[PDB]
Amino acid sequence: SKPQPIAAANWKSLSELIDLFNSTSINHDVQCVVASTFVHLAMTKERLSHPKFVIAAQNAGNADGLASLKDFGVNWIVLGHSERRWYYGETNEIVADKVAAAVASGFMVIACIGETLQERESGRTAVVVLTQIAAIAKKLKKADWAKVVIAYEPVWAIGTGKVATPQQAQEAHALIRSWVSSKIGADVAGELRILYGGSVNGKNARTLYQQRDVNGFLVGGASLKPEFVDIIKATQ
Repeated sequence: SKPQPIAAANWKSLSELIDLFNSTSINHDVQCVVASTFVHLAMTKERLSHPKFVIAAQNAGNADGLASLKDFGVNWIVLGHSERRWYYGETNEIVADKVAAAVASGFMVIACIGETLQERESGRTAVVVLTQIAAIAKKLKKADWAKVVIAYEPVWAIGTGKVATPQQAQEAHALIRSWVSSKIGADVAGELRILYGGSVNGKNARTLYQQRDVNGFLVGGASLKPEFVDIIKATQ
């Protein structure tokens, strides 16, 4: 069956939100995550209190970086986000290096991966995707898998208002999951969370969650809205 769902907020007034969250009742087992920017990290660190919520940093690579975050008491990290890869020019190899560094340092990690409008049109989604992951996996250990979460988000669906169809997410999630099953393990694979990210809103969410291989979400825009709750609520 499904592993624990995950609803993660990617924070690209906030306190009015944490207030909401904080006063919200989450009945089921789901792990909530609010990734924030270094600036709001302290805010969020104090204000956020819902026992079902954690905070995660963003592309905080470095040895010392890692250490302080931890020390600061930050245990989750978002790595390989399109922003990173695009504006910062991080390569799969680079992404992987960071992921492996996070993991060795105890972080829980959300490694992001996903294909462009172009790569998609050309029908190169599996190549691309398998490739991204095979870069990370190569640096991991079967054991390390216990700390990694994969976020699948088609670049063209990020903030464009263009969600994948439940079939596209499913299909992709499925291949991700199959490659892991085969290459890593079946046991690694079946315990693995593969989130969908890319234009998720409290409206489309349920339909997305329902797919066999979707384990949650990674939400930018609607995670700045009160509907983030409707979002978390769908992971049930």
